[PDB]
Amino acid sequence: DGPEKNYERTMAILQIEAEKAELRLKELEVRRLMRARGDGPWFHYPTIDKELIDHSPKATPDN
Amino acid sequence: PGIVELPSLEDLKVQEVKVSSSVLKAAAHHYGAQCDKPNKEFMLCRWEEKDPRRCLE
Repeated sequence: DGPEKNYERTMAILQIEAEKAELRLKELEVRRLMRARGDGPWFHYPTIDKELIDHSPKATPDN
Repeated sequence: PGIVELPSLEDLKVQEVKVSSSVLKAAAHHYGAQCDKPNKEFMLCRWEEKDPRRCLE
């Protein structure tokens, strides 16, 4: 292979590995904030579904 | 965390119906027919307000 092909092939390799590296660090930071604050799709632990509540008038009036 | 409002004793003072349950049961069928309006108004208020203090009148 010529030096240019190897040279520019290396730039292509470096670009991909640097884009993967930046995303790996961002993912760790995003996971740090999602887990600590609970305001994202991840670490979304379930709470009771309010569709289970019955709102029909009850036998007594205070409820 | 905040005191609970209560009506005054004079606010709760009314002329009660002092007849026994057998008297009520004997008159219940006619009583439901003749007094349905204020009765249903009061029941509608209780199930809406969910508050005995908001239905005294």
